[PDB]
Amino acid sequence: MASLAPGSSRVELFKRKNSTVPFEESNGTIRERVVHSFRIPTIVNVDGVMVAIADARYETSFDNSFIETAVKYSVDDGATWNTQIAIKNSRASSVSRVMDATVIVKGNKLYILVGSFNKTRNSWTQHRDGSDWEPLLVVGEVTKSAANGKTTATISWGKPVSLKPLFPAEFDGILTKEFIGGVGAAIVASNGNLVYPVQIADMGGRVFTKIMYSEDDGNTWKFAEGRSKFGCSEPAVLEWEGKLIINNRVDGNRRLVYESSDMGKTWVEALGTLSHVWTNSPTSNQQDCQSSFVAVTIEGKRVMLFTHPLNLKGRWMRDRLHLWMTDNQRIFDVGQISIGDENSGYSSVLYKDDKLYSLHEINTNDVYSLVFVRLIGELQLMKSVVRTWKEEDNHLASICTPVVPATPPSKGGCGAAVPTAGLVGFLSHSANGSVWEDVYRCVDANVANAERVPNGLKFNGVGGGAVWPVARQGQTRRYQFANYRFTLVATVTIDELPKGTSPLLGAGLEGPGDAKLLGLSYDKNRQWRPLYGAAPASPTGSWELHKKYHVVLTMADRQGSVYVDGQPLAGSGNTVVRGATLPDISHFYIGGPRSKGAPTDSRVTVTNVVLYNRRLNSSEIRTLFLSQDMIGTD
Ligand SMILES: *[C@]1(C(=O)O)O[C@@H]([C@H](O)[C@H](O)CO)[C@H](O)[C@@H](O)[C@H]1F
Repeated sequence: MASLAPGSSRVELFKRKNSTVPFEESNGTIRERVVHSFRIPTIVNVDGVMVAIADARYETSFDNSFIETAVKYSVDDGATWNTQIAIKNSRASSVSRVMDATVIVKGNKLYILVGSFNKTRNSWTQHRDGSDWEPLLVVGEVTKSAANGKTTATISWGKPVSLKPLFPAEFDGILTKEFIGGVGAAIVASNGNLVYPVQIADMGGRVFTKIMYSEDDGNTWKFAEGRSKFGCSEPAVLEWEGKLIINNRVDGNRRLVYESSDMGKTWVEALGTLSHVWTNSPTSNQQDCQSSFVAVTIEGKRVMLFTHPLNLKGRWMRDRLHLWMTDNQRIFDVGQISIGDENSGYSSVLYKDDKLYSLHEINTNDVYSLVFVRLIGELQLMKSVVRTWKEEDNHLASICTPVVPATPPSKGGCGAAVPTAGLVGFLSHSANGSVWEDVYRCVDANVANAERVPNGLKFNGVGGGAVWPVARQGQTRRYQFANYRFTLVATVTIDELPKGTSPLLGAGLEGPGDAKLLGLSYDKNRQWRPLYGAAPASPTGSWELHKKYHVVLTMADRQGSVYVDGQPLAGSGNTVVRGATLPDISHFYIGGPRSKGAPTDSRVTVTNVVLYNRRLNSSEIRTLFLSQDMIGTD
């Protein structure tokens, strides 16, 4: 429940202990051979032909067993498939194996990078040296042919080539041991380069990721200078707005995401967007899982698709495969694409000719099949959401804001546009007694003791207010960016005087006590009480009951400011977080929500709460101050 959507369906395409593969004997005779388990799915489109790539783990599902690379391919979008063994293992031993295919499509060619092992019984990261290993590159060519109106295809697979001679003996003076591809679909960059994210094991047994790329269609390969932190594995890469985005598996902690604007030379952790959003299980202390990570264009908008199990059962069970869609600002949970509480695993997603598919593992008793899934209901919802995103951004960007003294007398006589770049969430008119709906359909705020008003809520009662969850999102922390930077905006009225001080808007911190990163309170003397981290919150300024004010909280570079009516309150611009440890914001609070502790009852009305993943600039703050009556969804 939350599960493969109505409209969608699947088949067991690579059927454990059932589907055969054309195993080639040493003498060249072909034998249709049953396969215990099919693992490590990738599905891609090569010039109209679906190509599904998988480990055929012939005898057992163990990693260090007899494995070859299987392919199934279809010219009729999966009505029918032909089956190959694309890549043979060395046949050196009973555990000879080509493993963990990583695939790039360029034109009618598939570039497949696999690890190849002869006799080791333990895993690649654990080997004493690289002697049992070769990284093999194989090129497949897809040829389509039509005759009597019947399209068919063949795929020819080149002889494997070892890239072992190209593997540096060290990086930063520490010796390398082995590398393999990051698993799954990799890319051709807009400059034509073949870009593989790779996993490197050093002679110390540590692992990290790097980009290995080719400028000449695989004739030569270069390892770019940058790398992940140690502990990152199975990286997936896409290209977004001129950067590589490298999304890493991280066993036992949250997933690190890096960006590189220079073909891997320099990596910067994506603290302001996607890093640490996703994780391996609710508690983050479990073995992680491979994920697909693909850029697609849906309804005219470029988005990234990401698949990962929730792994509520933990370990390698990997139940509850989800698909997320993000425009690098908003992050939408498309839903669970596996069925019920079944164990899934590694996955792949493909958008081809305006249809969405997945190829993913299902696991019963550690026997694995690959299901081929028609994500029909999922695509419908995705298109709806992208339309919402487009419609709202367009709407906001089209508002004619008031001219200001240095407006360049422009078109329509408007001031600067309402900012939409980095606009992550927006709470406005749509709400009920318990939910304040994110206009962008990703993260609702939870509400208590509220009454609806145009564009927001009026709070009256114990814990009257809204909680916009940050760390409180739980496993997938879509607002993790806020720990690095944010702007939070709202229009407010104070409806009744507080007894002493009462909360209005801010960012709470995880931990005991009642700590806030940045926020605003108000008091019985009709002063504001901005809260700048742990600093004693000194009253300042003046407000009137019933009057609408504009509130902006900005935090970036560990500095916090609080603006009322487009002007900073005393005490703004200083450091609100100390250390080089990111804050852990629990939630944004709007009004005085609480479920425990003091029975706060902030009698305020808040409308049009906007959240950005960056610090708005002075022009943008002014624009919002001047356009408060223009942005609401009522
Ligand atoms: C995958 C898995 O099922 O967890 O794990 C990797 C590997 O064991 C981990 O990345 C730890 O190094 C295997 O290579 C992969 O085939 C698959 F089993």
